[PDB]
Amino acid sequence: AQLKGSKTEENLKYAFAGESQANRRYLYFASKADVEGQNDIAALFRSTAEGETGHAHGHLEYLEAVGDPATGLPFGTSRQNLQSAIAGETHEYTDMYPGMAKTARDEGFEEIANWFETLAKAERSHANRYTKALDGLVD
Amino acid sequence: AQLKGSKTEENLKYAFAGESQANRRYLYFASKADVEGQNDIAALFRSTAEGETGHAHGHLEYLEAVGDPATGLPFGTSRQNLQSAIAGETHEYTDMYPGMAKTARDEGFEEIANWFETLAKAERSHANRYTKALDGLVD
Ligand SMILES: [Fe+3]
Ligand SMILES: [Fe+3]
Ligand SMILES: [Fe+3]
Ligand SMILES: [Fe+3]
Repeated sequence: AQLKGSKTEENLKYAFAGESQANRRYLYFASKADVEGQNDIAALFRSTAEGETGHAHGHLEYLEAVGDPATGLPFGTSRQNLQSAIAGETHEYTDMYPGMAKTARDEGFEEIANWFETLAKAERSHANRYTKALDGLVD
Repeated sequence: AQLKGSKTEENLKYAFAGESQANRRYLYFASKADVEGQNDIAALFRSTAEGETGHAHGHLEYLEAVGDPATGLPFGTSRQNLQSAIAGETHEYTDMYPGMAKTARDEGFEEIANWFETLAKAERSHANRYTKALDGLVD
């Protein structure tokens, strides 16, 4: 049984995306509870969120055998990880966010379009900072 | 312009999924850098990860207008957030992870099948604990 090409590979990718989003959603919910004064519920969202971190990183460990789910590229060492991050960030600022910005403007969501443009610029900053770190990597 | 049904809705959901995964991936990479001794790189993966948290939560905020990407339910208040988390967790432990476990076992990935079964049990625990919290909520 080779993981590359299997249904189990696409399920690990899907579950990794879901666990990742669950951690994000639960911390967002924790902050809503914070403001409401629901400190016990905020603590519970935070603790559950740690569980989803453990789940997501377990999925990622299995996916080391087949590649980074965001890029298809090898990950593992810091050199590989920086390489995969630069490629993903480059996709985000040259393709994904500008194209989402265009569609938002075309559909009449001007503020959301400016938000996608703000994020394209941020991901370009991320990309260039990771590239600088890769240039300085001594491994 | 109505966000519900637009291409911009689907793009917010996709970008939220992407930003969520980026934070998880970058923290994973930070831990790899930790063990290698690449502390400057680890610090950069963590700082960048904070940016991806900010991005994902900005996407979620726009999605308040159409519903939780995991469930379709409204979100915002702790009462709503708990109900959505419960519905999502219930799908995970009754349908998603048991189904992935079966596919993995059938494909020859016994360890991954057991992992999916561990996670089914874990999400059931989360679902029940959130339900307890929802019954205790005073708002
Ligand atoms: Fe989980
Ligand atoms: Fe980024
Ligand atoms: Fe980002
Ligand atoms: Fe959970």
